[PDB]
Amino acid sequence: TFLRWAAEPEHDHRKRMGLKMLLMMGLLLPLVYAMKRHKWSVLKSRKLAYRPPK
Amino acid sequence: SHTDIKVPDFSDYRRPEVLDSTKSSKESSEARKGFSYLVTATTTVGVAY
Amino acid sequence: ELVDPLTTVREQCEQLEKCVKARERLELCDERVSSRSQTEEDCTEELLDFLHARDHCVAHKLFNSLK
Amino acid sequence: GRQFGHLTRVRHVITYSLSPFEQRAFPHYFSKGIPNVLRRTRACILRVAPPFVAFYLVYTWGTQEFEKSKRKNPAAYENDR
Amino acid sequence: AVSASSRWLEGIRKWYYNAAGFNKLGLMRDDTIHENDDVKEAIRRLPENLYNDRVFRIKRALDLSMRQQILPKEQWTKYEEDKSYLEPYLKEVIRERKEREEWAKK
Amino acid sequence: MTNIRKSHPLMKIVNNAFIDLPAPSNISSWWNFGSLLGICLILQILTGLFLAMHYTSDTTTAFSSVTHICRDVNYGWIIRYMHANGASMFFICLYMHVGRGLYYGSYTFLETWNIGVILLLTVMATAFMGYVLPWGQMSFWGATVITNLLSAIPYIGTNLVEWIWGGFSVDKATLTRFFAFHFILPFIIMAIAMVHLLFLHETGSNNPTGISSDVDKIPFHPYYTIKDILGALLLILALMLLVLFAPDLLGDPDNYTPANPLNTPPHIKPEWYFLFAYAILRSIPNKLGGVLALAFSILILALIPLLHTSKQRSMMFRPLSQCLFWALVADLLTLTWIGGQPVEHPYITIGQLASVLYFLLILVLMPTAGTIENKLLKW
Amino acid sequence: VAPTLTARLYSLLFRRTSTFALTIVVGALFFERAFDQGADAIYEHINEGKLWKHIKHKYENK
Ligand code: HEM
Ligand code: HEM
Ligand code: FES
Repeated sequence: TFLRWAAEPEHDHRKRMGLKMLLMMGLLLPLVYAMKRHKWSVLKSRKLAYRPPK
Repeated sequence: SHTDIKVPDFSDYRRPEVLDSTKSSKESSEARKGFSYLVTATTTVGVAY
Repeated sequence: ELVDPLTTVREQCEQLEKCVKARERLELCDERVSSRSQTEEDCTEELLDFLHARDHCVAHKLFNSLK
Repeated sequence: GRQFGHLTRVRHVITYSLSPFEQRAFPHYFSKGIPNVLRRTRACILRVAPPFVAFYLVYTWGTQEFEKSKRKNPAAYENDR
Repeated sequence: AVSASSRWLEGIRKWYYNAAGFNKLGLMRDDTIHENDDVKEAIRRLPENLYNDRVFRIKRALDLSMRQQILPKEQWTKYEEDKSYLEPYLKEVIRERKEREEWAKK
Repeated sequence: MTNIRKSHPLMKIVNNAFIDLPAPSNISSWWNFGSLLGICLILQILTGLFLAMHYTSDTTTAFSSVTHICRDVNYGWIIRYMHANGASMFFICLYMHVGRGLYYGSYTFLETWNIGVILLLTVMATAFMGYVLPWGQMSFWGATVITNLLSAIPYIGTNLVEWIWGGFSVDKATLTRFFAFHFILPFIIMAIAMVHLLFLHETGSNNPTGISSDVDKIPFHPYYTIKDILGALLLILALMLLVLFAPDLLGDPDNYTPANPLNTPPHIKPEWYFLFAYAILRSIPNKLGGVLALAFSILILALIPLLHTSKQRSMMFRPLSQCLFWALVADLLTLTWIGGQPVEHPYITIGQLASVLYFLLILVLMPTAGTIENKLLKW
Repeated sequence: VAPTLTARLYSLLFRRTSTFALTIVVGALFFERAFDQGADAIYEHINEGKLWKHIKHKYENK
């Protein structure tokens, strides 16, 4: 375990960010994923009508 | 002529609160909006962190 | 004394089939080697294989068994 | 000129759309979309996957082909002579 | 040097012509052409009735791509169905530079 | 444009090259990449910069400083890996940008291509020098190799070696020369970046369908901006995910070994992304042969637009060529793993196999195919 | 019938731009203070006796 620690003293500490970012991460993406669609909601809702005077 | 048009129905995409046309759109409107914005505000926050 | 779990766990694994199996080949090699060791012949190749699967067994065991 | 003005000439198209608040961000997202997976996932998969499979064989094929070639000297010549 | 095999060829056509989505997607052979500067002059000579009906499809066409929703398979375009309407007018302009170029040689 | 905050400073009139840039309707995520690319470039710029502060290139000392960097410097460790761990990601961001190119064959745009060409060629060379910086053994020999590869030019080759060297060795000049270049260089790239964009705003964007979309366009500011917002951050995740949990995964280069000029490692391969190019080097027994083989090998990209023979653009309506397209894909991906291996014969032949295979795929097959489809399709 | 918080809150905050932005600026403060604290255990509750926070209790204050 000793040298495993050696090259990376921050090892123990650095993992914190891992759990930190994850729950932080699952937040925004669906949120973003919501917003995006919210805009695209209009485009994919299109209709077209060809009613030529012809 | 011009007259024959009638808007097609999208309603599947809608939510039923306004699905009644004999509702004034204004009534749900009150609560209707914020939830949309609620995400807007909400989504914004964690970013600042 | 303290006897270790380490070498303790060895024998239970080397008890397993392929162990003595190749371990025989070690003999089979070395047996052929024995007089013919005059020739280049050497058994290092085989013993690797023996030890190869040997400790994979030992893997699942004694680490959990140590302190 | 002004990017949109002079683009092209177009005649007698009509468009229909709603406010985004009029509708939802999940109009039967699951139900409707899940089938669509196939028609696209089947569409190209005819055209694309198989070449890789050949590769994957070669991966094991040559490795195995490699492996014997060295790994065992007492193979072609056993340690007899 | 093909007669019965000629008949035997068209299947792959009809097959291959069904192997490219635009037959499912409502196009023709004409409208899928790469852009040509002659096509410009070509498109010039199209009357609207022809010109316009080309147009409305594209508008309708692209839209499905965004949603990846292919037309109901019956309404798909068919192999027997074809119109070369573009090409004949295309053909003329081609010759025109040829003649010019030909003269333009010496 | 009455009282529009666009024209009030003349500057923001230029800013209307974006807001009102029209845009195509149907667009794959595969068009995020162009904008996605610049993202990495920025985020990088800061990282190596603050890293540049505590680091120093001095042939004796330099590497030592690095040790100091990830350890005693405030948050020194997160930073090193960042600048690094962006790099490969950025490259995978690269090829994709290319990737979209042929699959829709948008290279119809002519000099724009050539721009996109040169733009790349510099970039790889950049980190190449960047990779020297850590001063690892693999760096050292890897550095030592390629210049020694250069010399084979029949008459003038010699000096240019020790000219770029600045001596008979790999020593200071060789290094600290580069610490300028590996640093000074990318800016000019950024300068170049905008140019590559300009031309595109001559004609406006290309589509999936090989069909001029002019009938429908979209104001850019509301929408694709959003999809960007999504598409942008997604990168960061894996980028930030790799870096912390499994930092050295792609850190496959193992040498923090202080480079021994005498000693040689058991194995030398460049880092992951070169390797296919490097692999192709091995193929030719002629050392000169491999050179005109290796360097030219990528130059083919310049030559593609010459070979477009079809009457319709986007591949997605030509099924046959599409096979070749994929057929080529693994062929690239193939050379990797062969390159990912030493110089024993079963691989050798296999490696020797795909080489000529490679060109045939692009150079002949692709142009050959479309002709018949025209005839097949009655064109 | 009374307006659900949204109808209120929208009329309260999201309508007026600042007010909308205001609580947004507010929420994060307590949040991270709550957030930083609450998450650490999840890390820590898993990581037990392997760290001097737990370990050094063996020898700390002698
Ligand atoms: C880091 C390098 C690059 C950056 C920052 C960059 C930036 C961009 C951007 C922002 C776009 C517009 C969005 C898009 O079409 O992707 C674009 C398009 C393009 N770039 Fe670059 N690009 C880069 C590399 C290249 C390379 C290496 C090539 C060709 C070898 C290239 C050729 C093109 C082409 C052909 C397009 C238009 C593609 C299309 O119509 O879909 N670019 N690039
Ligand atoms: C796409 C952008 C860049 C790439 C791909 C690149 C390439 C590299 C490479 C290959 C390394 C060494 C890899 C490693 O240390 O693990 C590196 C580290 C470094 N790069 Fe860059 N460079 C880029 C931009 C920059 C910038 C903008 C700077 C400075 C502002 C810079 C300066 C440095 C410095 C000072 C280091 C030392 C950190 C270290 O080597 O650990 N490079 N960069
Ligand atoms: S150059 Fe040294 S072995 Fe090829």
